[PDB]
Amino acid sequence: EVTPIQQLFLIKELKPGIARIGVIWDKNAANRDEVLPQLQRASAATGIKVVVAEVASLQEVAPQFRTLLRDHQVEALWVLEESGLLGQAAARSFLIKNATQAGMPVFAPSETWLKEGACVTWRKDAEGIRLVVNKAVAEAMGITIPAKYQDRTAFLAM
Repeated sequence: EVTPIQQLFLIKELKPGIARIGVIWDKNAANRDEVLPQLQRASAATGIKVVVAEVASLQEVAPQFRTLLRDHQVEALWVLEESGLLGQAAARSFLIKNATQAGMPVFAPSETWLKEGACVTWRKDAEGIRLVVNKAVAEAMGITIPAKYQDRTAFLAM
């Protein structure tokens, strides 16, 4: 497990120039009292503003996504876990498509997301962080890989 702060430092290098990022958060997910504060500490540390929109049901995903875009001009979408709503095909399909159509890469918690068009995910192993990337979408979006991961980046077989 890669910490939220570590994720956002990765994001800072992966998407050059990013200033504002949007999170869609499942109101039924565990660890809210841990994670949501960590996101605002990570915002301050990284220089990237993090705006969180919370959803409880699939019906709320579209309206809350539109809010992130309208009220905030976020530059990327970041999803931290997928235990409930964010592990459903309908939510992934909506969020990926809508983010891409707005020019926003999607930073996701699993390869499942990459298969459907998200750009980057990560894992932590005994040698530290490694990256998994959707090659086609990452190339089109202009994603950059930090040099230290040059040998620690896999492209997902589609």
